[PDB]
Amino acid sequence: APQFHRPSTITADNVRALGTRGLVLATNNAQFIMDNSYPHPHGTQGAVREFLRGQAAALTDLGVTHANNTFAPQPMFAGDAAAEWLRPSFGLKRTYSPFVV
Amino acid sequence: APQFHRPSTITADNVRALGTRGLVLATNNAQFIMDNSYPHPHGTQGAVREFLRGQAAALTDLGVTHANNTFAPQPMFAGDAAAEWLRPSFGLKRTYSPFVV
Amino acid sequence: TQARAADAADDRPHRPADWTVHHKIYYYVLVPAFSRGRCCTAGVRFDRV
Repeated sequence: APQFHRPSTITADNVRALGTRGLVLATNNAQFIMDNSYPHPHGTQGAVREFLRGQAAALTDLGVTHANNTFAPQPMFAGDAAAEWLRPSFGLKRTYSPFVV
Repeated sequence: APQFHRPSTITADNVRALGTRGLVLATNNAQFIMDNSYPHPHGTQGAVREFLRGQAAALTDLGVTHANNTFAPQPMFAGDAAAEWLRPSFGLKRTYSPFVV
Repeated sequence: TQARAADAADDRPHRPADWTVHHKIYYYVLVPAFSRGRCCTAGVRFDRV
């Protein structure tokens, strides 16, 4: 589990393996004191770059848990078709309700 | 089954036997790479012609599966009736709801 | 175009004389009264359509 009061602890695997619901209360229950005798290897600005590589891979894991809720998203914009010679490519102005009962 | 990445395969018998419910998916799920080692005998413009009689004559098939649904086709206009010598030929504006429970 | 494709037509029409005049009213006049320059035609790929 990552510790959010230390700069050199937050990795990509510590954020992705932790759940999105579990990411809320883990960061809210950290320590106010920031420690500064052993820093993150890419500096103080570089640790924020590494933290955001876990949340971007977490919605793709959240999309699997909600894959039994929505459909397969058909393309949004034209120029995307296999058969472009007898029909056009449509483009979804996605006003639909993606929901599976 | 007609292969949609070679134009030398589309005939009218192969598309009319295919329903229009399934022709939505078969067009978007094909291979993007157009092939050009087997051309068409009516030209490539004639291959589009052979595709669309395959769709138009298939519209009877999607309608015959819904033959327990709509009503009898009323004569839309005058001139379409047998006995003309005392009463006219009506024309029925087909603005109704064709639906049989 | 007519209602009776059974009583078909190549030489003898179905429409009144003012019918195309009415279209000449509707196309040449009224649509420019709403256009302010912004409308244009289209040639149809009915095979694509």
